[PDB]
Amino acid sequence: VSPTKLNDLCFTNVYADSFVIRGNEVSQIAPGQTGNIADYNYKLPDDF
Amino acid sequence: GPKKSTNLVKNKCVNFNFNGLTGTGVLTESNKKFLPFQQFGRDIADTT
Amino acid sequence: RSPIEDLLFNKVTLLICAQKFNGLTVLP
Amino acid sequence: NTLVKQLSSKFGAISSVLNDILSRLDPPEAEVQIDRLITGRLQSLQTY
Repeated sequence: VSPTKLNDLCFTNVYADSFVIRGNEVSQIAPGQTGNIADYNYKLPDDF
Repeated sequence: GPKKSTNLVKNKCVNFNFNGLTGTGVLTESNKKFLPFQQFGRDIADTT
Repeated sequence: RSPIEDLLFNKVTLLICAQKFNGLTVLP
Repeated sequence: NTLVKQLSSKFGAISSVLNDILSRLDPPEAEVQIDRLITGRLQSLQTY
């Protein structure tokens, strides 16, 4: 979704998940990633 | 989102936005016996 | 029309018309 | 009927609706999102 177009759209399912991680771990939060955060802690779907 | 609702216009060609479903056409009333869980309507070739 | 022509017209059977609204037209 | 059914395909794009794609992203990659739809629909028309 475009960052400036989330206002006018209607949304079916919304999920709000909240946690804290380290500075080198933020780039791992992405669809299809490797690493123990992405493999054993929190895995995003491939079509995210 | 926070958008203003508009009163019902009927039997005229009009752009319509029902819950983020953007389209263009004419609105009329029909005797389609929708079941209470049924929201949208479709036919041949999956057209709204 | 003769009875033969009436029988031939009734034998051949010619929502589907509303779905040809995406640039498709049938000329007479 | 096959032409009208084939009109509702994706051809490797994120959606099969032009208005849904156009109200979802910004132009500079919405154009490459819709170029695949263009290629598929020209191929379908030439086959027909």
